Amino acid sequence: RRACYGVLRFIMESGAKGCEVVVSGKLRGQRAKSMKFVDGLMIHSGDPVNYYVDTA
Amino acid sequence: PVARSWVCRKTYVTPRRPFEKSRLDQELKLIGEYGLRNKREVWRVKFTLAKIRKAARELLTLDEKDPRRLFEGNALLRRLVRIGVLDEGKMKLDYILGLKIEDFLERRLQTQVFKLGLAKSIHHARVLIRQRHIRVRKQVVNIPSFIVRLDSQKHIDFSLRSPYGGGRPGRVKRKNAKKG
Amino acid sequence: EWMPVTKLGRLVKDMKIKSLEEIYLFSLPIKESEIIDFFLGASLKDEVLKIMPVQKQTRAGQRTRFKAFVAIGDYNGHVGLGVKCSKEVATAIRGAIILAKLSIVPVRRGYWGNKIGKPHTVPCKVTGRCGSVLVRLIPAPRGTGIVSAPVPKKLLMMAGIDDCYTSARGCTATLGNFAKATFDAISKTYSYLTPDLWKETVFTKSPYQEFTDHLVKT
Amino acid sequence: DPYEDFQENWNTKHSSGVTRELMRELNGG
Amino acid sequence: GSLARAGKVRGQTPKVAKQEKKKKKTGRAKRRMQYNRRFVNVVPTFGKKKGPNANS
Amino acid sequence: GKCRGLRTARKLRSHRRDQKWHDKQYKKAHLGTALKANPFGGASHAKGIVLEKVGVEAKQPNSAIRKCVRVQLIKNGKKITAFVPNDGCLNFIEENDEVLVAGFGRKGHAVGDIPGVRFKVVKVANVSLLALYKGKKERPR
RNA sequence: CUUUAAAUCCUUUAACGAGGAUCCAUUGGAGGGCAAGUCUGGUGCCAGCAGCCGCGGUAAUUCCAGCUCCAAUAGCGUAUAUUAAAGUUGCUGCAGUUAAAAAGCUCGUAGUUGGAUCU
Repeated sequence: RRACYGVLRFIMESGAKGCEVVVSGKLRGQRAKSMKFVDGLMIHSGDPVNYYVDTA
Repeated sequence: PVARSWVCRKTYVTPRRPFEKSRLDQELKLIGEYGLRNKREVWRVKFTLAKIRKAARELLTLDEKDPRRLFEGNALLRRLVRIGVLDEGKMKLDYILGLKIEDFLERRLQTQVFKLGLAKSIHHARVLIRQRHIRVRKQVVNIPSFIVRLDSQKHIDFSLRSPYGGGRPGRVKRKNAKKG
Repeated sequence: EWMPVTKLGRLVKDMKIKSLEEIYLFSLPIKESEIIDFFLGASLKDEVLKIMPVQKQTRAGQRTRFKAFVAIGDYNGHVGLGVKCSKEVATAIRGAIILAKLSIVPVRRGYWGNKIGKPHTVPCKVTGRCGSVLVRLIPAPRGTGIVSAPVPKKLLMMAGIDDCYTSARGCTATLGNFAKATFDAISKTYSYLTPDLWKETVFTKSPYQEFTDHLVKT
Repeated sequence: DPYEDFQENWNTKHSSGVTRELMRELNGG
Repeated sequence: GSLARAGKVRGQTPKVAKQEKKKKKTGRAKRRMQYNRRFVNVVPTFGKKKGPNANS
Repeated sequence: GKCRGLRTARKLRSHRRDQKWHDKQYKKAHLGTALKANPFGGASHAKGIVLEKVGVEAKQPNSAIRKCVRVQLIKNGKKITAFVPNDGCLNFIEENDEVLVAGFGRKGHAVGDIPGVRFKVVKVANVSLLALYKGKKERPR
């Protein structure tokens, strides 16, 4: 939680119009949940996904 | 039939809730500050304060020209001045309710041996009283919770048979003198 | 940085109102938490009282938010109580501390018997209710402490009441209702007409009327 | 992190323990 | 039910012997020790971890 | 509403002592029919003689076998199933042994998992179970 | 020596009497109520724990143990009676539409309660 918040506050301070960080796995326990650390705007559909949102 | 008295009295009350933080913390600070042994030495001084508050709180419902309030209320303040807890200018019956546990714990013989400088720590006073090194005006006192009255504060000294005040050395110094 | 959006914020930020008691005297609402930070501020202290998970049924499971009950206040002064509910517990705690700063009331403190020194207790017997929880406060002699349950004790200590007898009827296990009933009882200390408040009120100007010429410069 | 361990495990067997630990972190001394 | 398993785990446990340590402390010096641990020279350190016997 | 006169104390004192009887905590301690039904008769402990080791099954959501003991009480001949508490503690008991039995702790009601068992063994053969379990003493024959 | 009928015990004094000052402090506990370890090994809905909620089906914060920590402390657990908590017996001071509960309706003796008014 703290490690995704640090990255998210850095990449929102640096002027990106919005971001979204997801950490999936068994971060605590034996059943494996996910996370969703999101902020700002975020486009999913259409053709501007190719040049406006940068995924990794 | 016997010629015995069975009149006894417990001198402490235990709290209603046993595991309560910041009751535990405050009493541990009062144990460490005054060199006491267990919780029961705080619960004992909490009990004599609760007897003094309660008797003054009864005397505050009678009016100022009551017979019983004027007699028994002046005899309550007299003891609290006498043991040095109250002062002399605060002898209305409403500076009783402003007394605390620490006023009563500052008057033990242990903290007074520490205050006069006959010890060098609050745990050094417990042993120096308990090893019979401390006398009050003539009399060796062997009890650390001996509440020192105001007139007996000027006579607290080092017990003329002791190695500290008197001079005949103890068990250890004489054996080392034998091995000299 | 604070940029005030109300007339009261523009007056407080420009040092034109010298206490919180003017804003209490003219009964005005407070919409910005930085007014309370300006006046009380460095003497305020908060405690989270309960973090409560609540669950809305949806068709894909349960949706979970977390309510936080935050008490706040200045020992000798004022008290607040705020409840915020959110998807994150840190967001709920921060919104609840804002809401607890905005609901800050003054408490009236009186004497039990003789009137010597400073006040210590409740002035009279006040009650306070929130959904089948009554709380009653009773005035107590100098030095008895708060004789009460652990949950209203935090609020009564944060108020500056030093000693008080208490009684609670009702389902006091629901902590939000028990917190919101002792807060209601210590709100009614300053709306109870005792015979010293029988003097006829002498009126003075509202802050909006006294500084109506500085408030057009902005 | 008591925040995350509470927000994850408030539903599990370890709910009472993580609520204890979260109040310990929030209240503090 | 079947009474045949009784004291199964009590007799199955590997017998580890208790390690010899010093005599602890007793009484007033113990209360002084635990007052010195908690109140005087409390550590200016990672607060809110106020959980003595914290493993990790 | 309640009666509220000044000469109404007989209506008040006698309404209460009939209304006291609908209190089941009051009635079970004043009627006398549940102290002749109690196997002890209002004692904290009692002694008996072990008839057999019947082990009884746990209740619904959790499974085990609670090892009990069928006791026949000395002072009135009544029979009793008492629970042998810790592990390996049935292995200190044989048949026809003399057993001090207590209550379980709920004052004549069963304690959760075990069905209909209101007693627990305290001492066997005039030595304590905590003395045998912790190995402080030896089982006397 | 003193005490006592005579003794003891305590008080008072010789001499000996402490360094792991081994001249070792225990009884319950460490999920929440409720102070205090989702440390390590074992067992694997078994043995067992647990007043209550619950724990245990191969990573057990709860069982059996080791360590560590907590509470009271020459004392601490358990069982049962009883009192407070219980405004869950209610005079103070509860309830009665739907949670347990207003008699089918009315008359009526005892009981209980009874309007102003006299210097």
